[PDB]
Amino acid sequence: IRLILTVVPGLLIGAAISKNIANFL
Amino acid sequence: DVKTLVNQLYEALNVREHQLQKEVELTTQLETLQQELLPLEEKKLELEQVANRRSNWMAWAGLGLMSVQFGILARLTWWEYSWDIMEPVTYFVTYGTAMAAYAYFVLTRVRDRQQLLLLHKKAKKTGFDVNQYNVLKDQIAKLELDLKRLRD
Amino acid sequence: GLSDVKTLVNQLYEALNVREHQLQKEVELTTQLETLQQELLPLEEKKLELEQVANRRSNWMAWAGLGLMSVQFGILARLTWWEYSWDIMEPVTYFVTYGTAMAAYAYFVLTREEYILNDVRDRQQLFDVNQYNVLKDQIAKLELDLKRLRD
Amino acid sequence: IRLILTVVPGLLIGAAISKNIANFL
Amino acid sequence: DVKTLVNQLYEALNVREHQLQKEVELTTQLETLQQELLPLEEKKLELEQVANRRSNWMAWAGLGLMSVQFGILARLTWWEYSWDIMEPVTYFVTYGTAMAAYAYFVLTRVRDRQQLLLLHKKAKKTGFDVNQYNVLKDQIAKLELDLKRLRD
Amino acid sequence: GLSDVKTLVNQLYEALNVREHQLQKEVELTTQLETLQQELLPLEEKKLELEQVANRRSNWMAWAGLGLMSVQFGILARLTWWEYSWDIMEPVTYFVTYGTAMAAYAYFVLTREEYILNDVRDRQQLFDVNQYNVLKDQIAKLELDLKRLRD
Amino acid sequence: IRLILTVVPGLLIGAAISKNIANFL
Amino acid sequence: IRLILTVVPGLLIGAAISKNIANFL
Ligand SMILES: [Ca+2]
Repeated sequence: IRLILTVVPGLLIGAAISKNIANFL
Repeated sequence: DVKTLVNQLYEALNVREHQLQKEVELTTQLETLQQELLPLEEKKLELEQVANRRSNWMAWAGLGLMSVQFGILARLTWWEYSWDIMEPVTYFVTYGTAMAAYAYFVLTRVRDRQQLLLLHKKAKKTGFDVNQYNVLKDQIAKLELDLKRLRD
Repeated sequence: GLSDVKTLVNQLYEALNVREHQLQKEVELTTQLETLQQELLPLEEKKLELEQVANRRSNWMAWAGLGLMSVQFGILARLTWWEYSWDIMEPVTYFVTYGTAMAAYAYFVLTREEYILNDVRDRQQLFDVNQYNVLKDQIAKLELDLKRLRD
Repeated sequence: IRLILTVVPGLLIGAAISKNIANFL
Repeated sequence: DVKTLVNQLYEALNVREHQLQKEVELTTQLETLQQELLPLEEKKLELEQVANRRSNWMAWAGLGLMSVQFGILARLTWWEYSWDIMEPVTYFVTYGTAMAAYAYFVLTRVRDRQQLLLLHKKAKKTGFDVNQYNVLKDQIAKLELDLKRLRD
Repeated sequence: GLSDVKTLVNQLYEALNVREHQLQKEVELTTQLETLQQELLPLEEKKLELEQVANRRSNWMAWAGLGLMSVQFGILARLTWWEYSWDIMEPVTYFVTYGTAMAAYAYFVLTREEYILNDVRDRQQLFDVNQYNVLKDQIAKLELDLKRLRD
Repeated sequence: IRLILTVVPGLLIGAAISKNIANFL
Repeated sequence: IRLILTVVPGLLIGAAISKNIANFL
């Protein structure tokens, strides 16, 4: 349960940060 | 000559009621040893848990980082860019991640006996002297086995 | 230390009392060795049983791992070469390989964490290998001394 | 013998399931 | 009383000439035990060398198979075909090699002491008992050490 | 066997001659502990020297490996992103990675083969760890007996 | 020395066998 | 500190050697 709660938020956080960095350029 | 002399000595000191004396002395020496063992054991258990939490946390963090890298690449090669332009970026990101894992390994550096020796070496923590705990466990095991023989 | 010298005098008395020191001691040595082996038998049986029960598990688990790897290979091979061309399914195979490596890593982390957490909990709440090993030592020393006495 | 009987059915099963899933879409 | 008895027995049997007698008895006991140990070392050395030949040969065969595959891929990827058609074959050949290596590592199945114990359990050949060998090594070690203390 | 029972009598005699049974025995145990430790020190010196001379080697070897891998990384990145395109440098990078992995495995097998050959040859031609080990065990038992005697 | 004598013949053997198999089709 | 001083020079050295080898052809 905790495994899913660790991975999935990390993946979504990675997506949003890449979104924002691409926005930044 | 000396045979009758050791016979007289046996009659004097070794009253020959020594069997039950051996039983009771054994079953109290065992308790004294266990009481002597418990502090060493609690030190070992605390040390093991403190060296376990670290590895657990580090492993979970490593999994989180792999997932974040996955997310960064999957949001790049399917929304912002095309696959072909981000093909070499992914290969070199994978290469760089492998190199960083290798660098982490190089920077961080009977099976139970090996684990305990390395833990004591990494500790230099007094109060738990591994060889003392080992000879203690060995003496206790031998004594308890002799008690099993005595009770029969 | 009175008990110590008492046991010492008893040992000395038994040693001087023996007749045929080189013969009768060899007989008693055989009896003692036989008795210790008969005592060891249950410990060895328990160890063998526990080893087998903990080994067939790992064999089945690795076999399942191989089956799953082959299943994934089959999925990729048909998709790449029958349904869609390779040019459109290059990213899918890369990211599925990534997902598979992460799942393998996640399985190792789960088994390690679960096993070690279960062990520490059992140790904090609480087949003794130590007496079995001490028994092997005593019996090997006895057999060696018997060998030396025989020839 | 058992090795072949474990791998090959798995590979064929993977192919057929991928077939069916692609059919499904 | 009994103290005077053991004093008389000390003068009787414990002649007290046992100092030099102990030195010479020990320097011969050590040779005796070493002569006893030798066959065990021969058996262990032979067994370990036979189990090492096999590992070397298998690792060399592995390297040979690795290089042959690399050769085949290179020739097709630059002479007989183009890179476009040989990307999926390359990836799937790498996948197949990984699966085969894993199938091999599954069909095969204090650090030195663990290794020796596993080797003995796997090979299980009579004439060499690791336990008697260990206890003999430890007894001869303690005797050499005591002899060092005596020579001073 | 007569010498053995004589040694039993000798132990008995050293036991009976004691004055201040627990005090002088505690003193003698302290001297024994001191003597064994003074003897143990040279072995620990040898072990620490050997461990360090065997640890720095692996550290430097791993650093060299990491540096070489970084050099290859840099080579591939510059050839891929500036001079050429990824379309033309795909097979080159794949086969260079293959070659690097094969060379690493070849280096491992070569050091393994050389090490085992040298070790078996030296063993056939021929810091005693086992006397160090029995020294640690004996000195620990003595320190433990001293503690139990203290209180 | 032996390392070279193991790898290089293997690579050449791989090339020739791939040659022959392509010839075969 | 030493980690950076090991990696970065290696990467730059790799770049320059690839430069020179491409120059060579
Ligand atoms: Ca490609």
